[PDB]
Amino acid sequence: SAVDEDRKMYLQAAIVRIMKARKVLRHNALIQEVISQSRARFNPSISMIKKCIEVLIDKQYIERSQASADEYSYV
Amino acid sequence: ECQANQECTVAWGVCNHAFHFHCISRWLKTRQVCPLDNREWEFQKY
Amino acid sequence: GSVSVALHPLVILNISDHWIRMRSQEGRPVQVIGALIGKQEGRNIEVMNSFELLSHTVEEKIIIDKEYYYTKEEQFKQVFKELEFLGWYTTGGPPDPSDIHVHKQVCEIIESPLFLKLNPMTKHTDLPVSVFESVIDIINGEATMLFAELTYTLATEEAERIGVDHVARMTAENSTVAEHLIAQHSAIKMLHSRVKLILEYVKASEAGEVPFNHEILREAYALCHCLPVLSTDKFKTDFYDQCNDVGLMAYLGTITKTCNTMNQFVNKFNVLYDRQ
Amino acid sequence: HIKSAIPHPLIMGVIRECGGKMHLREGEFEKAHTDFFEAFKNYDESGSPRRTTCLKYLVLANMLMKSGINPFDSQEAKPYKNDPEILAMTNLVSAYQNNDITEFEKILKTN
Amino acid sequence: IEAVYTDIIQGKLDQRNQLLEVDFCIGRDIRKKDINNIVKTLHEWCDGCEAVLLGIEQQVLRANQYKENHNRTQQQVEAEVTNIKKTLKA
Amino acid sequence: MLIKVKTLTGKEIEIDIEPTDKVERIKERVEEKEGIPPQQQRLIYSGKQMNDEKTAADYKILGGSVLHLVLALRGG
Amino acid sequence: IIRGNQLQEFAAMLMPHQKATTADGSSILDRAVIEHNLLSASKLYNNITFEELGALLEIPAAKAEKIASQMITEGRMNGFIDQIDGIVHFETREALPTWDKQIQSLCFQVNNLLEKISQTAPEWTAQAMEAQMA
Amino acid sequence: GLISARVDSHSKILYARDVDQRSTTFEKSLLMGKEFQRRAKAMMLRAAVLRNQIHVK
Amino acid sequence: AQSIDEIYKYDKKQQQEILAAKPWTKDHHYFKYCKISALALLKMVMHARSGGNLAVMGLMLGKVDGETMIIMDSFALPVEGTETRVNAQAAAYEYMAAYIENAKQVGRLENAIGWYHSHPGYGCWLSGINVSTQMLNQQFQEPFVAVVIDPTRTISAGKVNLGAFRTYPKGYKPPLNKIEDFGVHCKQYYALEVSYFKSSLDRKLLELLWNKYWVNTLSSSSLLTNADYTTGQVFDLSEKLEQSEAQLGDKLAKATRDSCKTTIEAIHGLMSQVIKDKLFNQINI
Amino acid sequence: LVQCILDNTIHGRIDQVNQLLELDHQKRGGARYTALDKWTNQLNSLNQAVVSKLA
Ligand SMILES: [Zn+2]
Ligand SMILES: [Zn+2]
Repeated sequence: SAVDEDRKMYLQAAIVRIMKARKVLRHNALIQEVISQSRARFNPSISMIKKCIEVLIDKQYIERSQASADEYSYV
Repeated sequence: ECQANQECTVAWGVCNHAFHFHCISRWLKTRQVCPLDNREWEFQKY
Repeated sequence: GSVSVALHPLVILNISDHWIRMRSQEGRPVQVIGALIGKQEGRNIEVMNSFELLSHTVEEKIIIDKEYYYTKEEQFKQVFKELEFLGWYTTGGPPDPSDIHVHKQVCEIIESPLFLKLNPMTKHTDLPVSVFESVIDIINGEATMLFAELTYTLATEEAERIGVDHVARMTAENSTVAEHLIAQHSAIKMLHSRVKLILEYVKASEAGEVPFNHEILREAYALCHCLPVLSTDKFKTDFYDQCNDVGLMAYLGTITKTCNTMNQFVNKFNVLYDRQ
Repeated sequence: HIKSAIPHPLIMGVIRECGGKMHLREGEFEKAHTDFFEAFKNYDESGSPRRTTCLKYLVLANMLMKSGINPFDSQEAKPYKNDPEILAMTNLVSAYQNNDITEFEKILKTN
Repeated sequence: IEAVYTDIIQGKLDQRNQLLEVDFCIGRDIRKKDINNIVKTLHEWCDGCEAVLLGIEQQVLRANQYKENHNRTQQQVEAEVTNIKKTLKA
Repeated sequence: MLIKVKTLTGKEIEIDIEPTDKVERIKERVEEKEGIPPQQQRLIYSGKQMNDEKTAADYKILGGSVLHLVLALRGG
Repeated sequence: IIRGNQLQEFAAMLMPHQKATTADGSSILDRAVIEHNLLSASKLYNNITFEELGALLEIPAAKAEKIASQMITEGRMNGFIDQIDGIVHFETREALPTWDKQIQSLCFQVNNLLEKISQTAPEWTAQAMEAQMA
Repeated sequence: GLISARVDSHSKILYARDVDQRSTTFEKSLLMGKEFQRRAKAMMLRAAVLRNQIHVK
Repeated sequence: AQSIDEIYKYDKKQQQEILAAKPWTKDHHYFKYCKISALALLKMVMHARSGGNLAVMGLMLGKVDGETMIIMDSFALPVEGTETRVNAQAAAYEYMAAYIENAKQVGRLENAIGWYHSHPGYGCWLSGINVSTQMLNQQFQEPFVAVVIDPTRTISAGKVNLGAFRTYPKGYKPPLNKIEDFGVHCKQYYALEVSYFKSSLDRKLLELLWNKYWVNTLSSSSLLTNADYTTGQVFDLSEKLEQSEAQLGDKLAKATRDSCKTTIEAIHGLMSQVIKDKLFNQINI
Repeated sequence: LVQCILDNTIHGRIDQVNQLLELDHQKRGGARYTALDKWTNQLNSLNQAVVSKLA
């Protein structure tokens, strides 16, 4: 599905840009900001956002904080 | 809030409570729980 | 007026920096030539940027190094897409035969190159910065083309205007108080000029000079009635509040400076009269 | 301490009601509110008699924690808003939130 | 209030101090006998502007003189100390 | 032949290798003497990035014809 | 400020449910107009007493204060209430910012006057600028 | 200093005094400046007497 | 003139001496000042705004004087970067190799001094990759500085928003307000104090083209717009003085300089107020 | 009112003699004065430190 790949790439780019903008955030705040940014083109799905967050964590774009697992930091 | 000064949609939770997206966004910046059931808030559906 | 020209507050900065760099390198002011580039939206010639140009002096004439122009053009075309050749700039006095000689070479690149003269030593009626265009005269025989001066506008975007506003608000071996007072002087001079012009108009319309307008005279009367500005007792208390606040700050700063000076004096006294 | 159980929604009603009652007695209204909400949810999912008693307690706990947010705004509590045994409580909330002493005292005196 | 509505004057009413504060008022009719008042007021404004400019120039000159004196004293002290350092290396 | 490699900041390094010398030995010698990773260096001659084509034959190198050493520049 | 005399015709064309009172004898129209008059008077007054505020609003002395305090605590208008003096204060100007505003207005007046002079006698303005520059 | 108040013994009323931050800041700064000037003018004299190596034997 | 005509006179003897001494190899906290020219600042701002929300970057030209990095010019690399990442794969390197030679031809004697880079909407700081690139550039080109400019924040706030940073070398072992403004690598680099300078002719034409904002200055009325900034400077200066007296048992000189600057700006505001009162309030009685 | 003021819920004080409640619509930007007080205290401490070094 071309639209699924386009949405996944848009969500990953939005997450990376937001994480650079804040340099630290919470899970709910990150999801809210991603939704508010990507609502222009489509309605995001929370499962896809979480999958993109996980795949960016694996790609060493962002990391989970040692103190709290619900906090993300840009690296 | 958009009524007094301006896309407004619904934002459901894991409890399926369906608050306004902007209202729950404003609520979440102060409290981490759902307004109704007072449980930990997790986003679902939009 | 033939073609209209739009100018940005970057070309002038580039030309001034080039001139000062060459003056510092050679120890004395020298003549510099550069290339003006920008957009050609039909009737408007928008000069956006500029780069230094290589020129060689032979006897007394100047020849533009064309190969350097082509290399720099191919170099900058991959950074500024919608920016092509527009003309050339030179710092100096009036348009002299050397300038027209250089234009005779520049004109083989584009149909009508611009010329932008920057004169820092202007004490006459003409504006220090000026824009010229080559005009092919219809005189029979050996027709020497003329150089016609064209006016320029002050079009500026909001962002760049805000940027230059910020760079002008900030200050800084010139004394800081001298610079601040000169900045105030520049604005009081403009206010004085406007008020003097209005006063001269009123004086002229008084007896016989200019046919007076009732509306303008009434507005001038209102302007005169607008003074003094806020001569109330409440203002005269807040003003002295501000004066005393700044005076206390000045007293504390003076105490700090004297503390530093006495620290230095004590240090030197201890390292000279060191007694154990 | 049990976090790996799948019990009937009557056991989770009884224990959650007990927790809400003990939180109310101790003074932790914030915990009593969520405990009573969970108990009422479980009782409404399965049951009937002990249903419009945890709703009253949930209303009281919500009113005891500086109020805000109507308890009868969720899916579960909304149908029972007009219940004869809950009409007094929903009127008490409607007077408490959007505060007015006259309506609150009138509802108290009438009931 | 009804005069404020017509926009001839703009201002506010202070009941506590029993005052009317006027920010702006239109210029009423000026006859051909009080134009000299306009000339005098504008001349006084120009004189004040000239005096302020002269004072600013005088203060700029004084500040520049003070800065140049401080720099000259600093450089003279520097020259003297390096001279004493040179003659002390015998 | 004597190359006069130079960085854009003005640092100049002079190197003397043979006009016909195997590239591998010089590469190993520079990475063993100065330890310069090849992953970030870029060698530019006459404004062209050098590739693995023929060397010292088409180019008329004469006394270090300004070989530019550029480091990797990435950001974001 | 809207007096009631110009609202008698408006009250006739209102639909019946819009003509209902608020359990105190005053209908919807002559409560919205009361709030509008009070808000508009907040702009014409630095402060006003309760008696005078009720004199121009036809509300006698007390419901004037009640409505004034109700328009506050909601952000609908700015100001505070000194009940001891019986005075509502709307907006206070802090002298120096007022001085700034008046100086700016004076400069704008100067600029407008010069523009009018230039557009009235352009030749005289040009010759005067030339003489001034010298 | 436990209670910032003033007793009025005529009408027997305990009023609360309000410290004027501006006035107290000004007076504290002026007193500090006076103390600084006195200390510095004493230190200058001490430097003068130590440079002369003046002491009581 | 003369003294203010300096900084534009470029000499090679001093540059060679400071480049051969390499005093930064011992003191890692060497450079503390970044003196950027007006032309470089303007070119940086326009280039950063030209890319919109896509990241763009370029080089710098300049020199070193003592413990100060002087920036006199800016580049414009032909880089096509994404909305959050710029690469400079193969065209930027050849472009910057050719531009230096082309500038040598016309008379630009300044060499490369660092790189500037745009952060479209995420402040001014060095990320992990920025820190890595800057530390590599410092390890192999010792005099270097990394400048980051935010175009969108500059346009929104109406003020120039850029910073200059230098990384610590790897292995440099030696509170909570430095983790949101900067990245997780905030301890791997330090921020140079950034100051701007212009020339005599530039200020001449700037004051010459200053003919529409006299009303703004005649009613600017500082000490009210910069009251919060002034009290911030004052309560930072109190802590600076506390540190200086703790050192006493030169920090005191720096604290005195900061106090002098704050006091001088306050007296400048008071002078503006006095001039305005003389201009507008002492006329017509 | 006493209970609410003691709880920092109401910013005001009570006139017992006049039976009044005076609210706290006050406390403008006086951080400048606290900053100046800190400056004065640091200056006094630096005075005592510098003057008493040796002489
Ligand atoms: Zn909304
Ligand atoms: Zn919920």
